[PDB]
Amino acid sequence: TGYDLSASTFSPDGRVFQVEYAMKAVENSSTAIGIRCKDGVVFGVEKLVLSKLYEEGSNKRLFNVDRHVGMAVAGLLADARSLADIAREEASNFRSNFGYNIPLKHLADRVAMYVHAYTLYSAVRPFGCSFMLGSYSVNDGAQLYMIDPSGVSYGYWGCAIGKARQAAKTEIEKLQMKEMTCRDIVKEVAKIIYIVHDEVKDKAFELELSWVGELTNGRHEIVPKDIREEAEKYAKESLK
Amino acid sequence: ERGYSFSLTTFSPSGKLVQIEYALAAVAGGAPSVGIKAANGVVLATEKKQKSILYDERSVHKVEPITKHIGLVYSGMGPDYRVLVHRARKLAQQYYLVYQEPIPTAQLVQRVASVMQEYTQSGGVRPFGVSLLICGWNEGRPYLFQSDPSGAYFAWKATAMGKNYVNGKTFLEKRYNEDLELEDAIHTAILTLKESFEGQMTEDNIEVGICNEAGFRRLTPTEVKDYLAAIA
Amino acid sequence: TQNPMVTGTSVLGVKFEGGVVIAADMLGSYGSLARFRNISRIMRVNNSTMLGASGDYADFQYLKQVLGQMVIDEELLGDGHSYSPRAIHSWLTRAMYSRRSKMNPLWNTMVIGGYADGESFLGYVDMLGVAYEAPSLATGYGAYLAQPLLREVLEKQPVLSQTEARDLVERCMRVLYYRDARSYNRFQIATVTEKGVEIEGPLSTE
Amino acid sequence: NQYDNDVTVWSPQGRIHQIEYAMEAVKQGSATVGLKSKTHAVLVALKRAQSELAAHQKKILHVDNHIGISIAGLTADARLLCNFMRQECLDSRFVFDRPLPVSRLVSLIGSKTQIPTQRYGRRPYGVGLLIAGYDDMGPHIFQTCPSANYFDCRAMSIGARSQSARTYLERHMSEFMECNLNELVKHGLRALRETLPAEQDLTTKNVSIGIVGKDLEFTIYDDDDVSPFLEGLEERP
Amino acid sequence: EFPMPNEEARARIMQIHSRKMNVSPDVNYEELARCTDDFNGAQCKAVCVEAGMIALRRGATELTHEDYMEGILEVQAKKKANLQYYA
Amino acid sequence: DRKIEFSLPDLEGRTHIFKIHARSMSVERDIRFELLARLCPNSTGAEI
Amino acid sequence: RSEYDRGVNTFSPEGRLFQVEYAIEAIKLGSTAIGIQTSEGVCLAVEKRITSPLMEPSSIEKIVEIDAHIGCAMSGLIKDAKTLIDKARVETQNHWFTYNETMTVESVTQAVSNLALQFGEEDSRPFGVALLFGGVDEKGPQLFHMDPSGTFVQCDARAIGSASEGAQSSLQEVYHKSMTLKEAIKSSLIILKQVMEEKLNATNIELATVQPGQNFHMFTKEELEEVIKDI
Amino acid sequence: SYDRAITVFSPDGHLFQVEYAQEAVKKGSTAVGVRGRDIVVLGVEKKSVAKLQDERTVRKICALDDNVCMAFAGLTADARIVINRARVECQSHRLTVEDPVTVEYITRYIASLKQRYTQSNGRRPFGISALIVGFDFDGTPRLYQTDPSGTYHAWKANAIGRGAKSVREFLEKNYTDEAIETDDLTIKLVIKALLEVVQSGGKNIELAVMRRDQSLKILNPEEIEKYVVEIEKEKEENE
Amino acid sequence: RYDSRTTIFSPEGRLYQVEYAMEAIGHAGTCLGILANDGVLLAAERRNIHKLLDEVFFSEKIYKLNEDMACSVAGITSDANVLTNELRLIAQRYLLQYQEPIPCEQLVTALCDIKQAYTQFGGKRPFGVSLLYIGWDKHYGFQLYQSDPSGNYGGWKATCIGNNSAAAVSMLKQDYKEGEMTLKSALALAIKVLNKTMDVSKLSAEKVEIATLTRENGKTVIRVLKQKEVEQLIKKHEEEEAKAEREK
Amino acid sequence: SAGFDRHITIFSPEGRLYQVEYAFKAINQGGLTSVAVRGKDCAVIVTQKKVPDKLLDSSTVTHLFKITENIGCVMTGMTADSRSQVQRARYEAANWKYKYGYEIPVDMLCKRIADISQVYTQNAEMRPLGCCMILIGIDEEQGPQVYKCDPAGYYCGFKATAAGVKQTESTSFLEKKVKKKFDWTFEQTVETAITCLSTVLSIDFKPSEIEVGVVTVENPKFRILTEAEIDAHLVALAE
Repeated sequence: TGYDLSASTFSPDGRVFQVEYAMKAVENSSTAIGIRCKDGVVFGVEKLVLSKLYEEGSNKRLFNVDRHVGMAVAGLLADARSLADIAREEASNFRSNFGYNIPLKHLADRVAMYVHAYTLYSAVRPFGCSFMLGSYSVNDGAQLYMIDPSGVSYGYWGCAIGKARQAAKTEIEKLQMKEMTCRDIVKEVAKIIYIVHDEVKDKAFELELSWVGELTNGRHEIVPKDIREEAEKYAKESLK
Repeated sequence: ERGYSFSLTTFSPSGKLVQIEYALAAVAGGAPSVGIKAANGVVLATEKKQKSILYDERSVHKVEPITKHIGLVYSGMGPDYRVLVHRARKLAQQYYLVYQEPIPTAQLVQRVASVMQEYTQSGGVRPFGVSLLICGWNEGRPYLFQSDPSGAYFAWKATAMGKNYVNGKTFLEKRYNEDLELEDAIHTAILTLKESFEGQMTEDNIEVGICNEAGFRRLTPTEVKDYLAAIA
Repeated sequence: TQNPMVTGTSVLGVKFEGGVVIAADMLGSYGSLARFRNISRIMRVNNSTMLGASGDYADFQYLKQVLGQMVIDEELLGDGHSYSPRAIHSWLTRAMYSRRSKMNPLWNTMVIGGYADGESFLGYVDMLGVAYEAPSLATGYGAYLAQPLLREVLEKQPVLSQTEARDLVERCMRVLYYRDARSYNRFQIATVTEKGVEIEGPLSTE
Repeated sequence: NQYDNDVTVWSPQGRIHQIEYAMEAVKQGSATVGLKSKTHAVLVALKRAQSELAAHQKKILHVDNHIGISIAGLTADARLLCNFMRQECLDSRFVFDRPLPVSRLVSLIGSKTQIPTQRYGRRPYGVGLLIAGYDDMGPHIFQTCPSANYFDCRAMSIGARSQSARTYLERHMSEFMECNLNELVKHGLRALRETLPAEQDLTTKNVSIGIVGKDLEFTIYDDDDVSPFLEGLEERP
Repeated sequence: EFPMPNEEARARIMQIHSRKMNVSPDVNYEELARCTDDFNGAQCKAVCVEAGMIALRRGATELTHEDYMEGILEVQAKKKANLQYYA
Repeated sequence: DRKIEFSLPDLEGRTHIFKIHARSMSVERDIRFELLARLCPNSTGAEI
Repeated sequence: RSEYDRGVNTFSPEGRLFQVEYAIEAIKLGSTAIGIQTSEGVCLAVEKRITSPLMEPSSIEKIVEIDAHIGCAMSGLIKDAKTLIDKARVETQNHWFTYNETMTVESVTQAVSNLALQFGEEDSRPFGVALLFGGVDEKGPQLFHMDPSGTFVQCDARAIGSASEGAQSSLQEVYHKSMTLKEAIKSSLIILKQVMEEKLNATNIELATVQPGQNFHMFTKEELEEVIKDI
Repeated sequence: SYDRAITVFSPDGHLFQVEYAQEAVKKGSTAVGVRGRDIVVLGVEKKSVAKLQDERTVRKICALDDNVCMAFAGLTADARIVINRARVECQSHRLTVEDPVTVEYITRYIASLKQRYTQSNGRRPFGISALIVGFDFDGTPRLYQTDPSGTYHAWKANAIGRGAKSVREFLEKNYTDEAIETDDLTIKLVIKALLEVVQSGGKNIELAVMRRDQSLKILNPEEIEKYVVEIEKEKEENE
Repeated sequence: RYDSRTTIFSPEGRLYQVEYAMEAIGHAGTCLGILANDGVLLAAERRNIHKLLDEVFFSEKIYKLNEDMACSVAGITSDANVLTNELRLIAQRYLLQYQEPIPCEQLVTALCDIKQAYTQFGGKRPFGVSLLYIGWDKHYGFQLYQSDPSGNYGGWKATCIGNNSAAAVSMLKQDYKEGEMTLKSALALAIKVLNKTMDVSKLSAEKVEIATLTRENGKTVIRVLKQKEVEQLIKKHEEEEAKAEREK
Repeated sequence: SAGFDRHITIFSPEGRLYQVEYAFKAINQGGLTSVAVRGKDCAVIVTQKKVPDKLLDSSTVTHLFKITENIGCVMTGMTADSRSQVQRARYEAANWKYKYGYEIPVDMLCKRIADISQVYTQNAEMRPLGCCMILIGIDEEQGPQVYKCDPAGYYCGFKATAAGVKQTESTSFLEKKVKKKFDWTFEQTVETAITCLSTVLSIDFKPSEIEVGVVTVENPKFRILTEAEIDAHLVALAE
């Protein structure tokens, strides 16, 4: 109280409270897990359909930052969409001024700097959405970076953002992402997401998958519906 | 009147710019500095103590030159002193370029005071928490001025700023004679630092600068050692 | 762009039932000298549209980066909508007309042709912004030499075939080689149909 | 509490309360139903008259030939968003000569609304827009709540007493797809009529109907024009 | 520790205290729970009772969702009017 | 259970209050109570 | 409310902007103005509310000529009313200049609302004035009402000012679609006398009419007595 | 808690800061202005300046243009700025349109400047109410009062500053067509009206008299002395 | 309260910040100026008289603005310096545009307008500097003008601002002979006033600064009295006091 | 006293800026410790490498950032602000090279960094960057140099130093060590730094928990010691 009304006021013990509040806000949303294959990066987000009137694909949380970069925002959807727009702008500017696809590391660093610049001013508030960036390139392998409201962003072999981040990590650490390919890893992602789901507190959800790697010629595209069901079939096979 | 001790752009009922007084207190709560003006030259001395033996005493110098014949010693917040010294150097060089003559101590001091006052007129800008003490030798007459965060400048003959400034001022008016010389002025300044100096005065802990007709120059540890041994 | 440095030859294109075909040389002639001879003057924008232009290749190259990012953004949204060949044409017309108004126009006479929803599109926006729809278009000299020929084939028979289109341009660029001082005997052919846009080449002549 | 003044202050629980209040701003307006069949996107709105002898307030606005909206919220923000969408549609027509996609316009609206919810200086756009349009992918019925989040809905309904319309639309979602213009309009009118209290009835002076279809440009039906659709509606039980 | 009821908690409370009353199967208790943020269990029961009483006012044999919303408005003494600027 | 808010009377409420408190007063027959109600913008029944 | 009503940028729990309603309340402190729209034309009757006999009666402006065919009635803050009226005049002149035609009353009301809408949209406070626009256009006689919130809606016979509620209630009873200008004016004067603190005469009311063919005619001193004679 | 910001509306729709600013006008020396058939008068009270200060720099009646003069109340600091801006506006209006600035136009510009200063924070309202009077109508006398709020009004005779209520009450009950039929009687009316507010001797009333197609004539103390002698004679006749 | 910022008006209609500044002007050292038939003069009190302070300018309170103007100061040091710099800039700008000296009142009005602008626009604190003006112009000759923090100036024949301004002004009113004061008599009256305006007895020459404006052969020479003549005047006043007490 | 610690530009009653001290304390939020030791011909810095998750990528967590091939930095404290300051330092070094030719000396580099921080602290616009910036780098004519320069804007020359949660203990250990004049060799410098960190943290210092960076006169290029070199140095330290 008193030191937590603005993002530019350091707490007496040395902690910017608004950033922690944004982290809590992102913690208040659904789970989104990114798992790095041996030859790609797979994104999976549990997209809760708040009402039956939605169009099975509305407000999807999987965004294509660029051709090779996939983003798996989870949290305040408006902030996530704004961040996706800024990431696309940065990717376009990097390609125009340098001529080659912006490396996932550099794009993540620039977007993280942009996010952190919004937790330093009193006239702006920290982004309430945490996002993970994924891409594949033979030149630089598959990279999966997660940037939260605080602005910190280091690479991950596999990360989960949302309500059941800890539950997702418990059953993701039990997966060998070092060697597996992006074919069975999709089924693993579907199963892990289905495990981390209340199903009594959340009425229903529409699993949406995504991947980028060698199997997709290096580009990031929505997982084909033909094989997406196979992942859904495996998840259903898993009892939870 | 606790209600008006916050903003620098509002007048207290008695008519006191509270923030300026608080900045002056912060200045007086800094490192000691004493300067004496002799008929031949000027002397500037500040106590340079680092919190541990792990600090390179030579990396940061409290006494810095503004031009070939202007000096600077401070007592208060050093980071503010760095910007103050940068502005002073820029002002001196602008005056030199416009007039092709080394900026007189009076004019450089006045412009530094104006720079200081520039920050004490709008909300959102903290007054400079350092009071500068300027040496000089222009037109063959030693000069010593002190510029404060309030923007006022004086012509101190000899004064000590920072911690234990009352004791330094009391020591002055006693060992100060208006007809001294540069060496005697240096000795008096070293003694004045001593009476407000905690611990041994090593060559690396006290930094002094003579600013006579020859110009301003920071005495190297060797000369400071010789002077302290002579006094000791 | 006030004094072109590297320029381009004519650009030819004739529309047939089922798609459109364009071709262009690969001779970047700084002044009268063949500065470069392995450049591509016809690159695709999307699966159902392709373009190629004359004039400053640097100015056109700038257009390549603009369209690529401008085109690439189209599929990033993943909404299904893609810039129709008219859509790119309309953007181009305002793109150069806006640039010309500020005395810095792109000295790059473009031609954009594509196949969309069962109809072919063949537009040409000149270095200044003029643009129209014709069954067959040739940039620069091609208007003088190849363009007159294409009316004769279209006037008597406005319907053409891919092979008839293939040699027609060849009989079009061949005459370009004979009566032109800036042509080159290495050109690409761009074919756009339902199957997509394909670029192949080069090709020579006797 | 004290985290209830600005959009740039984060509540301890993780909510920007000002966004919640902007969202609540929608319910102060009249109920509006927007729904889409295979070829048509019809949205029916209820018009409220300030006085008995005052023209009923306009609720269905015109944006472009293929993009219609229903405003359920602040008149100021509703009109501002309508003007911005009109400008975006005109720019798309001028530069591309092609109808600006409804999805892209909705995304632009969301992006523009997000900024007021992230930077101090102006309140969030307290208007809920039901965007209906026809493009290459068929009819689209979006809802753009003040929270800067838009939902692509088959048949949405915002405004005061809008829960009944939403429930009816959920019940009859199946028939919406394979329905003609008349049946779509009648289902929308039934959804609106469910929202009204027992005493009030769907009269020709307080219903506005907007339709965009395969070959039909946007049309706003007010007063007698609604009569052909209104007649034949089953009397409420 | 007893916390202020959550969304599921408020919905369950409304369901428990609306059992004895003739309630329309069209009521969306989740929407009511969303609309009653910062409501304790006693306030939720008051919302249900006020919805019932309001339904009685109109002579409606069976409660309706709008009646529940009006009861939610009445529970905190709030009054909703047709503002001349929210159209 | 029920929190009744006794807001300041509206114009109709003020007119009715004026009639209620003026029922016994020997007032003339042309007294426009509507004007007196409109001239008391925010006044309770006690002020009436 | 005390913490949420100190700026048009703050949203109340209801979602209400607790500064525009204060603007409406401010408009509630002005002199009553009445406008009746009939097939023959549009009539505007108001209350002078003269404060001193020394003040020039024409100095205080309640009905002004926004254009030759559209009249405006003011009720509320003088400064906001003057600024909005000047903006309406400028907008009408601009429309005439660019389009060589008389802007419709709906168009002029939209133009004035646009300025009444920038109540803090980053290019101050809501314009605390309500304007009753009356005139004849290609659609016939019309009357439009505006509130500080920027909401404008066509009104057949709207009353705004101190006596808005009673004047409107009586207008509902005394208004029909088939009224002529003479009867509409008589009814408006009767209503104003009913809701007027001071006895009606020629020095406390200014009556304005705008009929098709003819221009905005503001009844002069001699004219007003002729109409008040019978009422 | 609604009186600490200009752009904040009170629950009853009051812009309280402007009302407070008018209080500043309520604290100034009284100014009385009455316009005749061929004369416009601006009454003023002198404040009995200190024994050891010069009254040349305390000018309260100043002319914006060659034929328009204004007498103000309230704080002098704002009145001087308003007067300077009015002069610059009159000289700019003459420049753009050769026709001399009308009294109505100068009053409108003063009101516009005041309103612009009372429209947003960081700009304190002008606490001076100006009585602008001038024959600028080219054959018609006009008098205006610009309130600190920003609204102006045409007044046959109005009072501003301390005692404005009493002077206005006197003017209402004495300003009749027979009263101002001649310039001398108009000046006598001004003196009589200002006498009830300022009970004192000579030099306590400064009268600015402007005739048709003429210049301002700040009456010397003797002329005011002559008029007060005449008024005393009239009172003696009444008794 | 209603003193959070200058722009705020009190219910009675008083700029509380401006009044606070005009009250705070009393903390400044005493300065006064007497207008004489042949010229005008200024008197100031050096509050800081420490032995370790070197007098380098001799004009801490009295500044030269133009070749025919000078203005004493009283108030904040930074505000005083800014105001004097702006005064010099305004005077020289007027000289450049019109090629004649500013008629004194023009400079006073310009400075007062600047101060008024500061006291009006929000985010700026009122200039707590009240400075007396002296000078000669072809229009009115010798004049003395008083400037307050509120921008309200005014012609004055003899005024004192700062410490005990009320007593000095009152006893100048008591013993100022209008139109019969010569520069010598003006200096005598100024010394007499300064003697009791300050608590320090004997009116030390080093503790008082006097500057006089004279009109010599069309040059308008501004002269700051040297310590010798100040001591002579102090001794003259002492002898006059002894003569007066002789009656006792 | 406590009411002045909500804005960075407000001075405390005793002459203190509370927000700068608060940022200094926030430096410790990362829970890490970093130490720099300046040898006779080398400069070595070791910082903790905490990876409390099996799914993290240890290669992307390194806190040792290379500002330039000749100058080095180790950010301690808040991660995001530390990375922002590292990017700003890289920009400053690049601009110095572009505008003056010769590589910017480390002292100048983060003197510019500290001036940026101070300008942040003076004008209340942005929260001060809560991350201590420790710089190393061989400078011609001045041997190895390590400079720590912090949020408030203070930069000094250091023979040895440390920033983080365990700063006082590490500095006391260094003072106990720096005093027994001895051959400050590359191996000796690395061993002393690692020993100080181990004693302060009281940890066995597994090779994957530390990250070291050394700049030497013989090889004046920032080099991040790999796991093998760190393990060899640790084994030499043990025996």
